[PDB]
Amino acid sequence: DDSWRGVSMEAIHRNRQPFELENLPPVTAGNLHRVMYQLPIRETPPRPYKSPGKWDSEHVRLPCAPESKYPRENPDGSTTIDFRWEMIERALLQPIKTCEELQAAIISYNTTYRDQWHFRALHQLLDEELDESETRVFFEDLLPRIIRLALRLPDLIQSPVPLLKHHKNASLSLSQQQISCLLANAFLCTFPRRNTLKRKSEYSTFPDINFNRLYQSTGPAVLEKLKCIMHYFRRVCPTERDASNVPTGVVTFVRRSGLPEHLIDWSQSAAPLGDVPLHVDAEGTIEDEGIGLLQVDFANKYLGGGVLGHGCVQEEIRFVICPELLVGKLFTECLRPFEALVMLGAERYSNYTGYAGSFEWSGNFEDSTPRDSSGRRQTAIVAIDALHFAQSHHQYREDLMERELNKAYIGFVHWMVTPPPGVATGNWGCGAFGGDSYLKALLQLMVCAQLGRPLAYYTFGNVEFRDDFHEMWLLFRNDGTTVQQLWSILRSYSRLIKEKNKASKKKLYDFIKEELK
Ligand SMILES: [Cl-]
Ligand SMILES: [Cl-]
Repeated sequence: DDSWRGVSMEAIHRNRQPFELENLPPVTAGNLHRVMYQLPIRETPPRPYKSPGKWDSEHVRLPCAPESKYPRENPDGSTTIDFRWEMIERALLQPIKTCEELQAAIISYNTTYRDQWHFRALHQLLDEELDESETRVFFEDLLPRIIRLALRLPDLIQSPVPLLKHHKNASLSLSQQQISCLLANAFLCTFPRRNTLKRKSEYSTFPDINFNRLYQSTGPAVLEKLKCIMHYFRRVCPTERDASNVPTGVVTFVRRSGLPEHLIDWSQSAAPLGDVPLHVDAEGTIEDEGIGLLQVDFANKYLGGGVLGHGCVQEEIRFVICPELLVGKLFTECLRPFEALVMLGAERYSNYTGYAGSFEWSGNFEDSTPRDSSGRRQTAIVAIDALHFAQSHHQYREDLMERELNKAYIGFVHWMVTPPPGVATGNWGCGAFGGDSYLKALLQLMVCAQLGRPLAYYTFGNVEFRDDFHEMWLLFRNDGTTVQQLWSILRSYSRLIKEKNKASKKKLYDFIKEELK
């Protein structure tokens, strides 16, 4: 009569309370860890760290930077070159009473995009979705708050914000407050040099950050993501009265970049697959039931995927109910094959129903997840990007099974002295992305086996698959099957499929009871 099979949740936690095992070391400022606030944290919210600003190829181009210049065409037809931040202030402190004036204000410092940008999702939310009185509240209450917060960027960010590039193991930690400010800037499309669509541009290996592409999109899932974002700002912006609602803590972003040294040779892993404490659940979610665990983000190589766009599946949804993740887009270069991004601290602000086109904001969430010693909520998320397959069969290539093993490997490494909590994951890169649920569950088990991590796997309503995966773990447990041995069998399946879901699991049966004599 239970939703789950395999080992129990208490067991995934080693019969120790959730949150006793940590997923990241404490924040310390170092050569490889930049921290945007003063350590140790005395006052809350954390006090900003002060150092000389940077306008260069190694750091975020901040909208408030004195180096940021902009041409303005004037009434009289002439050019004035001015400081773009000063133009931004002037635009955003004019009164703004309608959606057309908001767009015109934003365009006034983005004039290149005058006839390319149209904020149709914002027009749809404010002119068609909301009643006259909720729209008046957006322009009299919320938008003024977002502007005031955006304009405090030079007060809240007083040190350079580094980019987390390719092939560099590095961490960045910011206050939730600092992130709210950066995001208010993105909402108002203020980030310089991050708008061009030209193919071989400065930041073309970085995700989008200005919210314009969200505003350009259509359909109800998009309006619902806007509602999540509106709500985030209502939660985290100071009210006219007081700033007591402003979030108190910290978020840490860690780029994991594996060296060739770190690559596992999978045909040498002597790790027994059945020794993995496996908990497979057909109800529940990673974000709810996976507390204390390393929760997986079924990521795009560009962090956040199409969250600022039409995207509304597992990654995008997590980035709008926990919007502080969005700031990763500002500074995180796209993930190479042996890289991952760990995100610890992101507060949840919203509840939701549905998935893809049915996705809806369904109310306020008051996150009471306890904070670590560093002031981070103990919500640890790893972004690992699966491959997409137009052709299902391609994924059975040995090279692309190994690519996925190694992607999940770099995501799931621990590299701490204390022992690792379990991973909370599910159907990674499956459904419409082409991944085989059955294969991807095994790859994830192989990785967890090898690293000595429990695995809580969520099948999101699929009892059938819960059982086939549980059953295969039992078969490995009392056959004492090993990683290198399942790898061997999996390589066999590679060469069989090159001649031509439920079939991957039938052939292991076969290549496994042939051993049983
Ligand atoms: Cl001006
Ligand atoms: Cl610009």
